[PDB]
Amino acid sequence: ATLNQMHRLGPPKRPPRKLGPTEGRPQLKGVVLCTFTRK
Amino acid sequence: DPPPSTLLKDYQNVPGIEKVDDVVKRLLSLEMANKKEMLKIKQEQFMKKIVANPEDTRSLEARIIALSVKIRSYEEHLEKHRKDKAHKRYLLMSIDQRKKMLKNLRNTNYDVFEKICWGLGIEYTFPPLYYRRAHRRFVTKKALCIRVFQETQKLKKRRRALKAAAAAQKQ
Amino acid sequence: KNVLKIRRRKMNHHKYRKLVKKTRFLRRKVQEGRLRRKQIKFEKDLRRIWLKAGLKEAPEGWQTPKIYLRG
Amino acid sequence: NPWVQIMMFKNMTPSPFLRFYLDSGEQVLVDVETKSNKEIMEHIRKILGKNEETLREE
Amino acid sequence: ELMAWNQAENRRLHELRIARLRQEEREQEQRQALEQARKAEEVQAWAQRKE
Amino acid sequence: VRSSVHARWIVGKVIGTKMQKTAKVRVTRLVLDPYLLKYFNKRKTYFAHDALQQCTVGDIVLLRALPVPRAKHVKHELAEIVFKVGKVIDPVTGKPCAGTTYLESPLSSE
RNA sequence: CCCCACUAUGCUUAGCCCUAAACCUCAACAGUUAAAUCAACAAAACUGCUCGCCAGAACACUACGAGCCACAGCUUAAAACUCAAA
RNA sequence: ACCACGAUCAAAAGGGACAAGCAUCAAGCACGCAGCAAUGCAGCUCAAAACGCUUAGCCUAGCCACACCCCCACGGGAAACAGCAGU
Ligand SMILES: [K+]
Ligand SMILES: [K+]
Ligand SMILES: [Mg+2]
Ligand SMILES: [Mg+2]
Ligand SMILES: [Mg+2]
Ligand SMILES: [Mg+2]
Ligand SMILES: [Mg+2]
Ligand SMILES: [Mg+2]
Ligand SMILES: [Mg+2]
Ligand SMILES: [Mg+2]
Ligand SMILES: [Mg+2]
Ligand SMILES: [Mg+2]
Ligand SMILES: [Mg+2]
Ligand SMILES: [Mg+2]
Ligand SMILES: [Mg+2]
Ligand SMILES: [Mg+2]
Ligand SMILES: [Mg+2]
Ligand SMILES: [Mg+2]
Ligand SMILES: [Mg+2]
Repeated sequence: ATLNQMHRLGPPKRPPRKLGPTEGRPQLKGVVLCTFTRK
Repeated sequence: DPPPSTLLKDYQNVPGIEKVDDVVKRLLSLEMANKKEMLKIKQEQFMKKIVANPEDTRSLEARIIALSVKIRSYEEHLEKHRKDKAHKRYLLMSIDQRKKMLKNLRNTNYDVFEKICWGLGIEYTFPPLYYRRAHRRFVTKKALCIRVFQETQKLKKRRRALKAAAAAQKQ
Repeated sequence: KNVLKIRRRKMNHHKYRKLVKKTRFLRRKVQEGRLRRKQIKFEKDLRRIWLKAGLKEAPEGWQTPKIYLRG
Repeated sequence: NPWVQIMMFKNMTPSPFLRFYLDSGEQVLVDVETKSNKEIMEHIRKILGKNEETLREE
Repeated sequence: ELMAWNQAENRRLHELRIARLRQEEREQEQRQALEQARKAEEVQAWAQRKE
Repeated sequence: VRSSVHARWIVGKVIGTKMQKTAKVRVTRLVLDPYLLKYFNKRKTYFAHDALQQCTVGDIVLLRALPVPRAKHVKHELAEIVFKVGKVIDPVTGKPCAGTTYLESPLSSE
């Protein structure tokens, strides 16, 4: 892009990092509902 | 438009053109020529009427006059050819290029800019700041917001008299 | 080049057109309901204006038009 | 000079020039036609620039 | 003293401008003389052809 | 000489004259882009008191800060029309000009 | 797919619709052929300037919102889950 | 100490400056100006991002905000550790 275009866009807006199954936490407490096996 | 009897721009200054047979005058007049020959006469009239030097064709004044004659020709063409999209484009582009000339003439020579507008009958208009679709929801809300403003103004004046009247009674 | 990317889009578009054809009567009932809610949301937007300006009713002679109907 | 307004104008007059507006209300016209950019910088430094002594003290 | 020195530098540049403009008028007149001669021949030729 | 207005002297272009005795002036300043380290124009609007309604849209004007603002948005007054739109006078020669061309030669008055 | 018949339609007028592999998939303007010529292929390699656009795949010419003479439409256009590719 | 037409310190007020994401938030809906007043004019902001939504204490010798809630705290809900230790 041109300098005018880079100035007009500004710095690249980095998308906020997604949160995995733990929702950004190291561990979670849980209560077992059922047990089974997966292929 | 110039009269049909008007001589062509090329034959108007030849010596002895006023003493030739009437038939020769018809053959050298606008009546026997295409419309482009009538437009050259219109351009010449506007030049002498407006520009200080009618022989300078490269000045910003002459170009506005030359382009203004083309614009009137397109408007007359489109009056008879309303589905001619090619010439409708040429008209809109030519109007946009004359505004760009008038803008640059206004910025450099205002006294000449005024004579060009009077001479050609052009009403210079400043562009709108924002070009955005006035859709139904916008055109309805803007109308309501103007009505609401008008009503609030009336109520505020009826709150000036009642307060004024009560104040007088105390005296 | 191969047309493998076009082919993916070809099938996506084919299946979408067929889905719309299979459900065109349900989609028409949904569209009607959305336009009704859209009209109500518009009327509320205008009513908020005159109410926040101190008026108790709409400006004299004002009738909110139906700007989303086919008519 | 971050707090000094600098505004540029193209092709408005037949010759190039600088004009300074001072807080007192005085205006300083500097004709720069025929002068090199290095001469322009040296000219305005002399008439309106702080000397090296004033800067050392600061 | 610097404001007066700046006004004096401008007056000096003005005299150089006036001298430069005088040399440009003499050259403009020479060219403008030839173009009128040439333009007059083209008119007389064009006028004769039309006549 | 003291004033409560921040911008004491500013040059700008008149962009509006629809208010009574008030000219709307666009003032541009150079601002450094920290990443690109390039200067870009940043424009701001100022209302300026124009008692004689002599300002025309497009002319360059000099604004002077008032001692105290006279209105919510009017903090300056018209001090001088620097470049009248289409009627510029060359400051170097004092002669009228149309763009980069003189309308009256400097050699006329010697 | 092949043969026959025939309609909408291809035509005109008056209004809509606004979509194409609308691709010469190669933006406008100015300039260069020397240096390093240069991933491959294609239509040799580049400079200046400007606008537009792009940032893994798929989801997705999709959903929702909005606009529109469009009502099985068009334009604008995401996210979640999934993969280590594409 | 007092007076300091002073210095220091620092409110209120006036001017300027000052986070992030979303434009599928694109229009805001009174947001301006003049006048001693009466009143007059119809303007003001915005794709150079107004208005709106969402997120977040910040620019850390420290600063800002809050002090159970109703932004506030006459009043009301109600009966308060976001002081230390502690539950
Ligand atoms: K092609
Ligand atoms: K609180
Ligand atoms: Mg092949
Ligand atoms: Mg698919
Ligand atoms: Mg048929
Ligand atoms: Mg035919
Ligand atoms: Mg084609
Ligand atoms: Mg393309
Ligand atoms: Mg282009
Ligand atoms: Mg992708
Ligand atoms: Mg499509
Ligand atoms: Mg769609
Ligand atoms: Mg939809
Ligand atoms: Mg304060
Ligand atoms: Mg959406
Ligand atoms: Mg928080
Ligand atoms: Mg507590
Ligand atoms: Mg409280
Ligand atoms: Mg505690």
